[PDB]
Amino acid sequence: VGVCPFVRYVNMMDLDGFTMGEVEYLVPVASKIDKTDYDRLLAQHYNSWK
Amino acid sequence: PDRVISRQMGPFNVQYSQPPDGFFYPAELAILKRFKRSGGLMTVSTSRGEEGRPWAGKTAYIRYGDGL
Repeated sequence: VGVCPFVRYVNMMDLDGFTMGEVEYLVPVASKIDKTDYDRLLAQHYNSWK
Repeated sequence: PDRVISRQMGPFNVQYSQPPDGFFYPAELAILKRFKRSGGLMTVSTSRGEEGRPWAGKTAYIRYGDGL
């Protein structure tokens, strides 16, 4: 081929080299939503009836 | 020692006050407890049994760059 035959598809262009993906960038928010849903599930599983 | 309220031997009688619950009257208990801080208020920390992993999410982190 003449060079390494691999071409890289970069998600975000950055001068610092940080190849950032949409998943690891938003982990805390998704985990926060999951924790809120878990709290609601616990509330309706343990404290939902008189 | 036996915490009597009254005694009467012949013509001699004596009536005592109500003995303390333990060894100290409430005033003496208050004096003893003066070394407690925050006016005697105490707090117990609670938990839900969840350990807690603040490092989660940062585990899958690859360093790209010079490295400082």
